Amino acid sequence: VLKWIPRNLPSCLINVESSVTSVKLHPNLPIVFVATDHGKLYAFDLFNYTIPLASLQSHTKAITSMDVLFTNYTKNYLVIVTASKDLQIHVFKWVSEECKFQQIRSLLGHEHIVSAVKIWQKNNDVHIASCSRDQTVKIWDFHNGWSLKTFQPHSQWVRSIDVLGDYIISGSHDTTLRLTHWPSGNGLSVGTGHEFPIEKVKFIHFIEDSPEIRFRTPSTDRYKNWGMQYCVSASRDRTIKIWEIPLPTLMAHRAPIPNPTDSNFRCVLTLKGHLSWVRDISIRGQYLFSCADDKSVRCWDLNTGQCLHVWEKLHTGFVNCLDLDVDFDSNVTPRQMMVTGGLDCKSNVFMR
Amino acid sequence: VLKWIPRNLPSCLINVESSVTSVKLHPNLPIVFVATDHGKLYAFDLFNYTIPLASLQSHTKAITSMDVLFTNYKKNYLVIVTASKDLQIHVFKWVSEECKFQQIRSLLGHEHIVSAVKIWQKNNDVHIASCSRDQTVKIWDFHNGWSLKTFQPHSQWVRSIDVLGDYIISGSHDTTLRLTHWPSGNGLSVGTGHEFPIEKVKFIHFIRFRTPSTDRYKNWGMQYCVSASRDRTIKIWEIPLSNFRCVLTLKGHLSWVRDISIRGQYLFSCADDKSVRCWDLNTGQCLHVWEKLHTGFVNCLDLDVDFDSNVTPRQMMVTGGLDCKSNVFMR
Amino acid sequence: TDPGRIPMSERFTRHAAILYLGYPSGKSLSQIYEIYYKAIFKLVPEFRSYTEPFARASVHLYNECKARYSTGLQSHYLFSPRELTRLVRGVYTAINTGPRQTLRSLIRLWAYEAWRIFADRLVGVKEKNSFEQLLYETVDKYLPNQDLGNISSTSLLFSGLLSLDFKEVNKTDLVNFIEERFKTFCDEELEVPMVIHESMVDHILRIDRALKQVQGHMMLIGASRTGKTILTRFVAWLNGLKIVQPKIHRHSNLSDFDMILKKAISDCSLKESRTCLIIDESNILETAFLERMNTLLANADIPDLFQGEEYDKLLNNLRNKTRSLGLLLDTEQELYDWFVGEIAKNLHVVFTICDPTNNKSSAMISSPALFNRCIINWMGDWDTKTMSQVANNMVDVVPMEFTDFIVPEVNKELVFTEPIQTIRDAVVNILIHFDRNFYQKMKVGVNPRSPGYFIDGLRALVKLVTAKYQDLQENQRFVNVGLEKLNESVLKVNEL
Amino acid sequence: EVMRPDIVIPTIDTIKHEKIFYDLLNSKRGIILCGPPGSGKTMIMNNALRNSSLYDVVGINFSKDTTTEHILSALHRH
Amino acid sequence: TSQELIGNCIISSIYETYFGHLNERERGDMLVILKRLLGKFAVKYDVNYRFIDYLVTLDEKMKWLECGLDKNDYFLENMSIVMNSQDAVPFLLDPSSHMITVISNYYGNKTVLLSFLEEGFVKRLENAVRFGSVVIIQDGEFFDPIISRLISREFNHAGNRVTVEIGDHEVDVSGDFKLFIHSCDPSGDIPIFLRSRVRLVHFVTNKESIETRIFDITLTEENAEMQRKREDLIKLNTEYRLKLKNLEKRLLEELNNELMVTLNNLKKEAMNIEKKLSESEEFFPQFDNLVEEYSIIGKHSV
Ligand SMILES: Nc1ncnc2c1ncn2[C@@H]1O[C@H](COP(=O)(O)OP(=O)(O)O)[C@@H](O)[C@H]1O
Ligand SMILES: Nc1ncnc2c1ncn2[C@@H]1O[C@H](COP(=O)(O)OP(=O)(O)O)[C@@H](O)[C@H]1O
Ligand SMILES: [Mg+2]
Repeated sequence: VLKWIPRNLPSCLINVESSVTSVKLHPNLPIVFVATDHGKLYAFDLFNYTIPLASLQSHTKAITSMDVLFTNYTKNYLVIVTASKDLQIHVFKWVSEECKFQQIRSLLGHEHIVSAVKIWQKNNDVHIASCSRDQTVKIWDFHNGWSLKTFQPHSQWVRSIDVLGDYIISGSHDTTLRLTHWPSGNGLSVGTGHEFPIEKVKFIHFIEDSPEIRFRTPSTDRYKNWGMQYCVSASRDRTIKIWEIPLPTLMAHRAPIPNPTDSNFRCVLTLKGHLSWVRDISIRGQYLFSCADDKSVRCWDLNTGQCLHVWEKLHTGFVNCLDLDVDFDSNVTPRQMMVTGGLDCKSNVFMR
Repeated sequence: VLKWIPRNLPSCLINVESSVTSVKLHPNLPIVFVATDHGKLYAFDLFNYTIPLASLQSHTKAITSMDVLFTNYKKNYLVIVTASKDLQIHVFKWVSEECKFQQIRSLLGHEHIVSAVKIWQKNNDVHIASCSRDQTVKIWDFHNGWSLKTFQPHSQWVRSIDVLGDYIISGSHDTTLRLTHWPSGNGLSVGTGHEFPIEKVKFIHFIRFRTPSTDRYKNWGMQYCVSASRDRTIKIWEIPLSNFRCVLTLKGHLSWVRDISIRGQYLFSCADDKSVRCWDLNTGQCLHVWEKLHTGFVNCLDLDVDFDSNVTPRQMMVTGGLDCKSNVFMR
Repeated sequence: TDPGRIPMSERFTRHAAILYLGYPSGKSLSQIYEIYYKAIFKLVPEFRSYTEPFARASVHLYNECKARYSTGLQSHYLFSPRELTRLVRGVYTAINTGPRQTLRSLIRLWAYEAWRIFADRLVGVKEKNSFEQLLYETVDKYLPNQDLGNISSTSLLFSGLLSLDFKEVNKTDLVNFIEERFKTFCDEELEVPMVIHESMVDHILRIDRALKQVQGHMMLIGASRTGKTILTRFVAWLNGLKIVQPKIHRHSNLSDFDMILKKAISDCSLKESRTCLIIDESNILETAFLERMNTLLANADIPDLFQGEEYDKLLNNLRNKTRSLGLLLDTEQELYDWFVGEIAKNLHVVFTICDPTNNKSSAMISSPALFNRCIINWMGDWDTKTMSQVANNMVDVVPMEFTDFIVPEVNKELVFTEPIQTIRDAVVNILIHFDRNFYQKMKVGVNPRSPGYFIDGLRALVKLVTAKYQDLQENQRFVNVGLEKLNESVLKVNEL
Repeated sequence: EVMRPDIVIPTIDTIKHEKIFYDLLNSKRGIILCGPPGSGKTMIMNNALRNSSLYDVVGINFSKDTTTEHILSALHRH
Repeated sequence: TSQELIGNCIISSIYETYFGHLNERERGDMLVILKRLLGKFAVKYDVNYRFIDYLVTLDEKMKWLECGLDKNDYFLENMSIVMNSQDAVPFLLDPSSHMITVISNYYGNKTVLLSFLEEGFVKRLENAVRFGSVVIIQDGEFFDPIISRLISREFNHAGNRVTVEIGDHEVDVSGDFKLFIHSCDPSGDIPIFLRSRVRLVHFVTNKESIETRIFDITLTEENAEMQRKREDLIKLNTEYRLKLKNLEKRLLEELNNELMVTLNNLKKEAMNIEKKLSESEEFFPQFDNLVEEYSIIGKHSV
């Protein structure tokens, strides 16, 4: 059920007025969330995509990113976090019966434009992470609405982040990546090897059962306790890179400290083949999906390392983002659909 | 899919400055275009209808007709042609990256009040056909600006026109509505049978009359058409491939029918009786009727085109009203 | 004889044997570049039999360009076998980083390189037309191959921006890519509201070609406000270079310029950051700055910056950086030539010149260290086609066609826009005609004509037409509403 | 190897110049080369001296501001 | 009025952008050529066009004149070019150094005078940019390139604010900040970077201006009654036009929601406007007779 591959043609095509910037999928219903260059947030039904289920204008400028989350309290509901160039972040509630956006709150405090938001829940506690052009990654509490942490991990402005427990990896415009421990706020490791600003960076989580996977398994019990093996990055030099995360000086029931000899990323793999800036990356099962500004979407294997499938001329303009269902989450069923959104004021969905 | 039954109540109550003269729908967006009696052009969001998106004073007088067409060939864009009582045919394009109207050019030359406009696209050429009260119809050019030819389709004033291919059908104030060829400019047939002026006359495209009748009709591409008169009735015609036949007699409206629109087998028509009725083309009887939709009469109705593969036939239609309000029907 | 070279005392030259090395003849150049093209075409063995016609065509092109565009026309029309060597290097560089080639593709690529090497310094339009006809004659005489397209400057768009290899890109796709990249550039960098025309795309392509070469320097000559600095910054942003513009104001001397140059060199070597240094003609105030630039350009280092303690700490930093990458270097010569190799690899100097008639810019162009290394690109002033494209892209957003227009019957050569059909074409033609007449009757001479007047007039016209049309429509609507109300009132009076 | 600036295609003029250059230095005589700016003085010169088992190179590129200190320092390392 | 909108807009825009640095004869010749080009390409323009009558209101003209502007038509047109330059930084080449007082009177206490030879130039310029004061920089022949990014308007938009990099640091700009450059040497070396981007306006006195000023002086001391009458009818016609517009707005408000008195007053005002136009149609060309009479004095004076 993890070996699903989209066919050569999109299952449905969605027309929106302006350039699509971010796309997310509803983890329980066939609903696609599309945020565009006017800041307009759209909710489309997959089987009835002629008109949107909802459409709301909340930002005065272009939305740069999105992330959704279905809450799991020990009521359950969907939280949509949309960040834009108006220096603010907006947090919305999705109402299933009303089929209408109900904005919960807004988060302020970023000096310049904000480029990425990630929302995660650990145990009855939901936090919102964000990175902005004022070079400060900030995390708020979702319930409180006040800022808990801010830290500057880079010299230049950071572009993408990722969350996994209490560790954040961040890529920036200074073509370097950096892993930091969030509670301590200290840069655990730094990494170089890209020659252009980083578009997307996310962790490569673990999976339980498979025939064989090389990038989603621990090599030892120490890595199993660590909880993360490698990471994936994409940048404007038309390359994707899989980096091995080195380990820092770890102590039990204590804040981790960086290792002077083991505080540098190791570039394990370098996947090339995209003709322009690789915008977005996404990993489902054993396959890694990516898009670039070459009007194409490429599906690679983590094991072999070469491009199995190419979807060329998928958009008239650039391709801006993808979204696939999360595979490593027990509570999120990895359903068989992949959605992409491009600069030609359009989105595509591949189903079955 | 194409058999959607509109709800008995409105979904969005768009408020305009004056009485709505004509309505239009974005072929791929949930944006409506509303024309007022002051010549202003209104753009509304169908999910946030409180504030208009863009309002521009197009014409000084009241707008008599308007139509839209998304170009499909040079980036494609929406084209809005607006005609009014000022003997001026304004042309506009709606940019989505800024959400505002952009004036392209004005088509001048008519010596009287314009009646109706229609936009159809060739393989790579866009044309606009506008008819005035001087009993003359001129074929315009979108990119160039000047006319191609001028023909007189009727001895009296003409009030409606529709274009489908190389043939154009025009409905005059007299009951002798006639169809004429655009490039040839020679009349073929003229048919009467009504006692009141025709308010709307448009072709019926193939999708009882939705299919071709014979091999000659299938080769020609035109088999039947429906016209609306002021005699409170709807008449379906049959253009020969030199006198048309009459076998359909449908009525029921208490006032003059203003505009009609064919969406598949079902047909929706509006009248001046402040009511909306959907009359089936097969049974010829009204099934769904809407009462107290607006205080004033209904001026125009717009529906998605089901005859175009490049236009999505959404289950959303709008009807114009004279009570300074617009009715939007969703799902 | 030439400026820069000073006559020498006979008391010294009487002790040295004087040897005159003339230019090699046609046969010698043909043999040398036959060998060079054989070395190139070892990459593409299926076209190994075309080395002789390519070398003969290159040599004949060099001879014809030397004979036609003499120094009497312009002072910078100096040709040499160095141009042929650069042609060979460009053909090899493009063949190495390209796809599988055909004979038509090879001929078009060689013609593109010949355009970019022999005919970027040409000033006049008639000279560029003569070069285009010369390319046609050379290709017909030496490479008789059919199904070969237009060989003009704008019909040869070879670029590696759109793909992974240096191939010939479509004009429309390249224009769309450049528009999107420039929107992103304006979003992330300084905002300049530019208009993308065909000459802009061609200039972007050649600046990108020059900035991708090892030790690839530039010398952009043209009128003011023609887009030299902004295209240099955009192209260096495309290639990932770091832009350094010397902020040399009037209260500056050799200390500040030398500090800027030393910081740039230190960043290039000790940090391995590629740098594009944009030297303007207004930054070089005195001749000593020009001498420093000549030292930096002819060699790969400035020895006057590092001396004594500065030289010692520079060598210490060099040894530290060499040990950082784990290279076994111990001698001072190894550290120094690795340093100058890093400078020649990671530094690109782009010279911006606005008034070549001026004596300072004449010394700039005529300087031997700059003329023989910097790739001269005479952007010049806008022609009527570029002006028409910019004006059409600027007046297409304003409401202009509202009144009746009768198409004028004017002469064919008096219309620069596509033939007149609307009022916008007439407006564009009027603006171009008045720009030409104004610059003719102010006696500008052979000086370059900045298009700043044209662009400012277009912007002012757009704003004024917008405001005037708004006022006119408001007044017409006011009088029509009032007249309708008056008619309704008089009808109500007559009814009652 | 076309990007190497030190490569020289051996023609008959280059060999003639190399031979007369060797004969002139073997006569204990200084040499001044002259010609047009792209004639090939530096390239032929460096080819003649680099491919010789009898002569080494101490290269100085003279500029407008040149003193005898530069010449003495360049001689000092050899 | 509508059929001659684009031609008049073309003439006005070209007059603003091109003619700021020309004397009277060159302006007249270039305007004649521009009108010929408009007539060749079938674009209709007002045959009685005047730049002041098209872009300068009477209120703004009196505001300029009371601030210290000369009564010359050339100086009025130059001031119109100066204050309509919203984008390009205006450059004022005044040998008499008089327009500094005029601009200071126009902007009041907001005007701050800086110089290109002051030591504290950059810091107080940054303070003026942050505050938003109208700066006038004297000694334009010694332009300092450190403020070059202010000339080219190459700002960067940080979120909701706009910033410019001056010297070695980024400073905020204000929406009311204006920059004027002033020079007194007609032979000064204006850099090409500055000259290509500024609205160069020449407040100089020329021999064509000698002929024009000779005519003006012989008009205002030979028969000043005619000039006074012309000014009186111009002011009266403008005031009556404003009064007619106000009364028309009042009549429209009354009709939308006495009436006979308002209609009678409107008819009387319209008749008065017609009579004033009929009287002024027989007086203006007689001024041309004075132009036909005082040409020899101008020729002899030059
Ligand atoms: N399409 C265009 N191509 C070139 N220049 C343009 C274009 N559109 C506008 N410009 C003008 O070019 C100027 C920027 O050019 P710039 O490179 O600063 O000139 P310079 O060559 O003097 O450095 C802008 O001020 C603008 O007015
Ligand atoms: N025999 C040859 N082999 C290879 N290249 C040659 C030959 N003769 C001349 N050239 C070319 O002539 C040019 C002369 O360059 P250079 O020696 O630097 O000139 P100068 O000595 O005047 O500075 C070189 O670029 C070289 O490519
Ligand atoms: Mg030389």
